[PDB]
Amino acid sequence: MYGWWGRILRVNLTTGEVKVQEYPEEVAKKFIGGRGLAAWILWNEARGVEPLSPENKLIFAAGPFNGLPTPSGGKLVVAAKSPLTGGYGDGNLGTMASVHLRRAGYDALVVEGKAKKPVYIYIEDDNVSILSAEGLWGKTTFETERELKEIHGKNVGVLTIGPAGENLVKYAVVISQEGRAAGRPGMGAVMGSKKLKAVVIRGTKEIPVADKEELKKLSQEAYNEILNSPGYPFWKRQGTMAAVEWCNTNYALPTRNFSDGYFEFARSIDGYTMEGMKVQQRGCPYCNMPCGNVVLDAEGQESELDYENVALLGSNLGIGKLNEVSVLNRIADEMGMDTISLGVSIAHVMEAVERGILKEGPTFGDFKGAKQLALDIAYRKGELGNLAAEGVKAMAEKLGTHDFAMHVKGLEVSGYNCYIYPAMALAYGTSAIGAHHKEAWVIAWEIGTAPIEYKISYDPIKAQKVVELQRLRGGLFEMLTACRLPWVEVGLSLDYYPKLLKAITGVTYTWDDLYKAADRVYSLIRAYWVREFNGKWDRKMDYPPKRWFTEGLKSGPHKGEHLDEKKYDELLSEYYRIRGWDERGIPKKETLKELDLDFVIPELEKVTNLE
Amino acid sequence: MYGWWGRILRVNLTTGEVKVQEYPEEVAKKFIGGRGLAAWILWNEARGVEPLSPENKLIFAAGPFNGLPTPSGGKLVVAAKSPLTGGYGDGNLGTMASVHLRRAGYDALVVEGKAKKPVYIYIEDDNVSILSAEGLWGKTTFETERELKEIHGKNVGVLTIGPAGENLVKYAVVISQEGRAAGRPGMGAVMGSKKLKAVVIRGTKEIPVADKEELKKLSQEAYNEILNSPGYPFWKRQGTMAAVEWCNTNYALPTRNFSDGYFEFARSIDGYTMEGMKVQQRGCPYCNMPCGNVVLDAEGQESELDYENVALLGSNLGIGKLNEVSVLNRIADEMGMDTISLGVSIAHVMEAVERGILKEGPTFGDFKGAKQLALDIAYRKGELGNLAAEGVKAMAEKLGTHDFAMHVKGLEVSGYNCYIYPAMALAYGTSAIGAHHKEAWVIAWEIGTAPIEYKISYDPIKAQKVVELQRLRGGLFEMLTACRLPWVEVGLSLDYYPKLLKAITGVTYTWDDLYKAADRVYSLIRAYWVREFNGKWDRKMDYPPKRWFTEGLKSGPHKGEHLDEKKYDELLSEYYRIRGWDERGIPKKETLKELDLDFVIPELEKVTNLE
Ligand SMILES: O=C(O)CCCC(=O)O
Ligand SMILES: O=C(O)CCCC(=O)O
Ligand code: SF4
Ligand code: SF4
Ligand SMILES: [Ca+2]
Ligand SMILES: [Ca+2]
Repeated sequence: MYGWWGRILRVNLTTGEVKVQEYPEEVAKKFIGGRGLAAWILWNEARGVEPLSPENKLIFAAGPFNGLPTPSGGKLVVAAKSPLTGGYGDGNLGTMASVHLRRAGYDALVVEGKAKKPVYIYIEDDNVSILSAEGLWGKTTFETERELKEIHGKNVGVLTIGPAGENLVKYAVVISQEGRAAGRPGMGAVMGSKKLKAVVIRGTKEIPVADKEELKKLSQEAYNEILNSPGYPFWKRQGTMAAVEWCNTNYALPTRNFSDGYFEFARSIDGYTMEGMKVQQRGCPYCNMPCGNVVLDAEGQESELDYENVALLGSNLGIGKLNEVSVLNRIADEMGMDTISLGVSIAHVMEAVERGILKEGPTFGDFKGAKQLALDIAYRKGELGNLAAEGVKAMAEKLGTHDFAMHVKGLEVSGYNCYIYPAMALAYGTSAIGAHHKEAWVIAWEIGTAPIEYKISYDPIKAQKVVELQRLRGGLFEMLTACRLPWVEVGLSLDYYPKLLKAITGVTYTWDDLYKAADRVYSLIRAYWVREFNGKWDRKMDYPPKRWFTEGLKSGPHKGEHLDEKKYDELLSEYYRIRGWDERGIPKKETLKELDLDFVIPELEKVTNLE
Repeated sequence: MYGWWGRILRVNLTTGEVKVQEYPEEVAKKFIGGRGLAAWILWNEARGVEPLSPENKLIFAAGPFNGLPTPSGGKLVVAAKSPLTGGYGDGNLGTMASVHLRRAGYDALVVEGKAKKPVYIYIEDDNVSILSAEGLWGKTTFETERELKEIHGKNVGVLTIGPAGENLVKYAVVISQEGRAAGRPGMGAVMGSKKLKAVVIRGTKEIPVADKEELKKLSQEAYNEILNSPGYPFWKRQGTMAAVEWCNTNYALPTRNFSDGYFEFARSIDGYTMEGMKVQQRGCPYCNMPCGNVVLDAEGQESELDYENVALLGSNLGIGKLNEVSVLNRIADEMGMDTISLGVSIAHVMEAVERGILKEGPTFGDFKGAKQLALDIAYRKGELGNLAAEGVKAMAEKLGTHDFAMHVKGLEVSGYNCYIYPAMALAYGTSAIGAHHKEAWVIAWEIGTAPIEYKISYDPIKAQKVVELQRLRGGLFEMLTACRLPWVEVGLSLDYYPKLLKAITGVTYTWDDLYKAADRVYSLIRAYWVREFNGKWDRKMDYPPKRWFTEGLKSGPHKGEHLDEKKYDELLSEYYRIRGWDERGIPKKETLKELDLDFVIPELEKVTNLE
């Protein structure tokens, strides 16, 4: 067996039992890795479990690309049943832990149970142990990783959670190297519910490879294709930050709880303001086009900036100064919570406060009051902070404000306002983990321009586009698992991936093999959702926030414009038609059979009727 | 089996293998523990090994008294074939690591082999792992323990080495809780040769006790006896620091490399001075008469003072200010090196400079120069720091300065000058592990007074009092293992020890049983020494330094007075007669049998002729 090890590391924090599970090579070929392997595990071992209970499974999954020198192939998926959405959840993050876990001899690490006291998992090749992390509990993500490296060395990958993960904030995440995050859907809350403060990994093994020479040829070429791409220079300069100006110009910039797609102070928080505030640039393992742009915030501290971070904590909050948005950004990072869901919950609170619904709380443009709430959420302090720490869906039900609750399936909407973008909106509505642009960032295509550098329409081909993209971004790249930006941003030929896959594993994968493998994962995940919800499911699940229907842009040539229900409903049906799902968004027995997901039928039939 | 677990933890740094060896109940009954158990182990497992080679065994041996609430019973022994002496070496220190080791289900821990990189041993009950310490190597013992506690919490026992151990300074020791130390013969240099930086222990298990009620009552009774003894108030004030004045009053205070027994500036480095420089008081686990007195040094740094540290690093160096001696004290502690051997090796250099044998180096009184040499020794900087790091015996061989080399068997002499004290001289000459006062601090009885508050004679009864003292100090107390000071200083009845042992292990030990056990340990160790010295051995190995025979006190009414070789030789013969040894200091066959050491005879018989 090449590329894959065929081994999964298992740790039971309740019994302290540690073992290695071997899985069949055909499971490897079938799901490839990352989100593929993660969905397989959660389907079998996370049936009906309470998201914050010890029975839920915290999965750290890499793919055949990880552990090896591959173009930006230092990513890693973190999956578990989501405490926020209640369905399947996962996220991705770059980290040397990805490299170590795999050189250590594992394709994945599954964690179950819950320790009696704060602990952290230590892995050094075959030497794996559960140690006390009692002295760490309470410390930021930055400090925890720092102290751990001060004991074990620099040659390690470290995953940690901040006070927000410990306090179980629904959108808490897992951090690494003061900047990389993963698990918007509560993966950090799960890691916290298990009394797991961190994971430290070091691996020195040689990962078996089918064609060593071709792996080197391909990698060198792909690396050089990046270096020589026309978009490399501007990418190096602004990274994902270039989307601020791009979204504003196109009215896709979330402003004041997505009330508008235009922000008057966008200049004071864009890639050009960022550029003049930069003091350092970091990146993920094996990446030659780093985009972890570090600036200094209004308090002299370092903040690693990303577009979604700034849009959600900046324009979305009505804050027009980047060094102040940078302060909030850093907090989210050390407290260990999702910048996106955190910004949407705060933005939600500001609107509600302004509407007279909430009596105490910050308003838009209120940096200080926003900074106090971000911290109050991190430590669940007081009534207001504890509520917002539950997310907008939960918060909405309590405050009775479904009106301006920007989420889909329970996950807060990303940094793209879609009042006039059917495809991107469909993208958000159909995301396998909930509202996210992860799997399908189609607004760029739908518009015709890209940050690296209009008449609405619900054309059926858009649903086809959203599906093709999801195969690549929500499928291939999440199973490899490598970075999509090289391809997305600087245009690296995708033809490199099936070839690298064949060089590493020895197995030929055609593009159809991949779309199928990708579609298999999408349906299995959709099935997991349905089963967990006990059959209570239908198309509305796949609907975008209702605000994009009842109101429209508040300024610009498209003022007043929004999305149309009837036409969106058809776009979706078309989507379901392509995927092979009924008008409830549930996969059909024929489709599941097609994708080798037969074993899923008996389980779903017990909760609803299949077609 | 009660009291003892009959279990020994084995860690092989080389192969990483970790197991638990079960040892008989007669072996426990026979050797009781601590030093007893360590000698049995070293005899069998460290046969012909290089003290600094991977084959050497690093032992952390506890005893029936450890892990349980026994009066000042938080001690622990550290043993291994000595790098400085080449014979059996060991030390003792008070540390929570003594309690936690036993509460984890082990009587002792035996490290063997050598890690391929800086590592530390982690123990939490049955969970034992060899972790990376690459980020710790190079840091002071103080910093190492603080950092590990910041990770695993305060509720643990940590044992560490400083750069002196790391660099293999021959008199390198193991440190704990900033101040507590063990292993003068270079236990720290053995820990370092294994690339072992520390040991973190935590125990929660409940130890099997034959009579739980008796143990309680006996202990409650022992503590009160301590609390009410007349010497308690003063002991709380000066600890062992009261020995400076008393030693100066008796011409026993080592001054300028043992050149004299009186120091004109003894007052500014005495217990009353210390008393007015005290900012904190610490102690070992389970002791109600703490004696770790903390002063602020010349540099404002906390320093834990003990008589021996101040005597060999102060008056012995000719340094008369206590805040300056404390500085050298702290350095010893944080670098991980025995204050005694460090001070004697330095004084030796100082005397060597003054006499012009050495062209460079500090002189008596030169604090700045002594501090620099001390730091140069720990880091082995320069020809001088390097030579001095070898100890006076080796240094002397190099400089040809055998005349003022204050050691016996390679181990440097303690803080008691014996120009006119035949018993104490015999104590140093026969100390099992080489020159030390641990096993026989007879000088107080020989004078008729003690610090807690003269005619030279060689009465053969002096050889008896030494053996008697050794049975208790170098035996019982190193086997239990508990602190001897509550008995020595405040006078707690020695009758609690046989009853407590009985209440713990269930066995009834009579004082003759104990005297026999201690004697077994003594003949075994001598056996070890002779065997490892390849039969090359004679009575001179038990002789005190030449200086005390060919020179005398330089001041006071005893001016000019010294020791008579002939009359000492006679005292040694009485010692050998009592112990049942030949005129060569080697145990006699009938003696070995008598002590159940028959298995020693065939082995020694291979290197010399027995009697
Ligand atoms: O700006 C973003 O958040 C998305 C970057 C492009 C991509 O999602 O691949
Ligand atoms: O002052 C010392 O160093 C010795 C204290 C008494 C003893 O050794 O038991
Ligand atoms: S492009 Fe950015 S996110 Fe992707 S691997 Fe490189 S540094 Fe990481
Ligand atoms: S008397 Fe001193 S050395 Fe003995 S146990 Fe107490 S604090 Fe420790
Ligand atoms: Ca980031
Ligand atoms: Ca001390």
